[PDB]
Amino acid sequence: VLSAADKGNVKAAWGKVGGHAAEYGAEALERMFLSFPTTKTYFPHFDLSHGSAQVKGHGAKVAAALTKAVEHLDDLPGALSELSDLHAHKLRVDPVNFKLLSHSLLVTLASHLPSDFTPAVHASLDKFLANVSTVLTSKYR
Amino acid sequence: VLSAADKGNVKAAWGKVGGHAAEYGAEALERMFLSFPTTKTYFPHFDLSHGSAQVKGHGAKVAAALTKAVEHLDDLPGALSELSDLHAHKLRVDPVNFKLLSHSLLVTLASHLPSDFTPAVHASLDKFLANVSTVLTSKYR
Amino acid sequence: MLTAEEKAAVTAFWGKVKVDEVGGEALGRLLVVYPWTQRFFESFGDLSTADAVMNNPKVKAHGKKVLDSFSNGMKHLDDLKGTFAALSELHCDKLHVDPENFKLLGNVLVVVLARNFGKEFTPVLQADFQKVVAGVANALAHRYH
Amino acid sequence: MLTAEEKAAVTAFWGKVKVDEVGGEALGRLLVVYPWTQRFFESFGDLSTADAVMNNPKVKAHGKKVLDSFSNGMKHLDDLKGTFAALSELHCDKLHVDPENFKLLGNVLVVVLARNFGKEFTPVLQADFQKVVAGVANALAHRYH
Ligand code: HEM
Ligand code: HEM
Ligand code: HEM
Ligand code: HEM
Repeated sequence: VLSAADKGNVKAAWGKVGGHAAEYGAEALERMFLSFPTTKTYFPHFDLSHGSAQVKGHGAKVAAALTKAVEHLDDLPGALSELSDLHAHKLRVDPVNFKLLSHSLLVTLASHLPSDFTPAVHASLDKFLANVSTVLTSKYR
Repeated sequence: VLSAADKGNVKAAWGKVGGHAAEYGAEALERMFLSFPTTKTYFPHFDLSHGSAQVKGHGAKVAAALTKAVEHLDDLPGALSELSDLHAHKLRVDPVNFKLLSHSLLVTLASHLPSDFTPAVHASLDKFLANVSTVLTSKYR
Repeated sequence: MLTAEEKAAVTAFWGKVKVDEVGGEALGRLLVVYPWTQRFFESFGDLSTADAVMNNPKVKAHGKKVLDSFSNGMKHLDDLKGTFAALSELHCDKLHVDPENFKLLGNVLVVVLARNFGKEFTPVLQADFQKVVAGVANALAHRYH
Repeated sequence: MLTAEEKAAVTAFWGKVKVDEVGGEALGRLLVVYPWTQRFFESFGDLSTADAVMNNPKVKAHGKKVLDSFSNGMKHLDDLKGTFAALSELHCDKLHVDPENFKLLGNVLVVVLARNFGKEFTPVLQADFQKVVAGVANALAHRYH
């Protein structure tokens, strides 16, 4: 799945994110923890305070993974193989949380790319994140 | 994203359905309509009465589609391409409904194959139906 | 919720259910079918396989307790909220289970009743039961709203 | 729900919201992002494209109405259930809108507030707003439970 127009949308959009990718990844997590406190339960041994260097640190990891996904839109399963294992098998992350993080990410981008965040870009980004989430929750073995 | 054990479980289970797939398909639709009345809004040009010949007819169609999907587990996007276009683009069915029909099918199968419907089979069938449902809501940003 | 009609149907059917057996089967199947739920029961022991889960003694016992809680709700079909007040606080406030999950368990119970009662578990009866399980799921997720 | 501090925060901010602008944008993005929702507005005219949707006059007019109701709930944060009783009746009983869709619109509204206020739409503020929308979707799905 994920159509050309979409892919093209994901590309320029993420293209615009450029080098803020890690600060956005961090802010996204921060917005997730604050809006949906149930999510904090997955990071018990993490300093979840505003400005935390752990969250800062994790934001970067998330961004890099999304970036890798952007560049492998035809091989998302291939590109995120490692991560589904971790999130599904090891962590046992409830699938609902993927939706919370995706929403928190959409809020963040919109927040930073008002001119670029058009209904169509918004629709493609939604589709994208949903595909990613689908991949990460694929291996509940 | 069905595993070796899953594919076997689905094929084995479906094999037990055998020639009753059409009847089970009809029963599944009827349980959906009764339990989740908001689903009937998709069939206004249908006689939804108990024992309606139209429902029994539509049931057979749903069953034949699943029968095909069971032998294209490797290429669901492929075996149901046309169906995705109908549900998604033409009827634009709300994704929540797929879960209601999947639920109705599991209830139906459990009812008819008590001894065959083991926790492992249930789990596999569940994954199968969720995969089919993903395909049918594909396009659908 | 249910009319007096439905309440009667539901109640009579309920009399035939063996909560011990049905309770264990229902929790076991939740853990098997929706694996992420295993996260909440780490202390139950070995949940590695479908067979492991289903024969786990702590699962069977917990399972019975869950169904007992259902039977109580069955007795108070008009005040579900009040009947699951403390249970709501435990699941939402202490455990932090996403309310979507209360829905999953409700659905699993229906499947199990279907597996166990066959032809007796009619579409109509099932429909009444969907109402009840939805009610219970609502009363539990109340500390969230 | 909203603590005294949370209400103050939300209330203070809301004053800067132009309901005509934000309402039309939110309804339009819902229709664009979640297509199945167009099923409910077939009479609004052309919804064929993103541009079709965003420039539709009826879409825009309807958005304002939706936002007005929001504003009203903002005035009665303590009793959204009562405040949305009539709308709950319309959406559930008459339209038969899956409650899941009330949540999607709430979420699109948050996105649209963020797009319009940038830096002022802080993680803290977003968090207070998530409570509001959850509160609203809940009051709308009243007659469902
Ligand atoms: C957009 C979807 C997501 C992506 C791309 C993503 C990405 C990542 C990455 C790249 C890692 C680190 C792996 C490593 O290099 O060691 C990670 C770890 C982790 N993720 Fe996710 N994640 C996503 C969603 C979630 C969600 C929704 C949750 C739970 C609410 C979650 C919880 C965790 C946890 C607990 C860890 C391990 C943290 C640690 O202890 O170091 N993730 N994720
Ligand atoms: C397991 C998931 C499903 C499968 C396999 C499936 C399969 C089918 C099939 C095989 C057809 C006949 C197409 C034809 O005319 O050739 C069909 C049509 C249709 N389906 Fe589904 N379907 C599924 C889910 C749903 C859901 C959840 C809904 C809505 C509640 C729905 C509503 C319809 C409608 C309205 C039609 C067209 C009926 C007509 O005009 O003849 N389907 N589906
Ligand atoms: C309709 C849905 C449910 C009902 C009626 C229900 C009922 C109960 C009852 C009666 C208890 C006894 C408390 C104790 O003595 O520890 C309990 C405990 C518990 N519930 Fe549930 N429950 C439901 C759903 C869930 C779900 C979906 C989960 C997680 C995915 C969950 C997780 C737990 C846990 C972890 C415990 C306590 C374990 C322990 O302390 O030994 N419950 N529940
Ligand atoms: C936050 C959630 C929502 C709120 C506050 C809301 C509010 C409203 C209001 C104020 C009206 C008009 C009542 C009047 O004329 O005074 C309305 C009508 C309507 N709403 Fe909603 N709505 C919400 C969600 C939805 C959703 C999710 C859908 C379906 C996708 C929907 C579909 C409709 C339709 C079809 C109408 C009537 C169309 C017409 O008669 O022109 N609404 N809603």
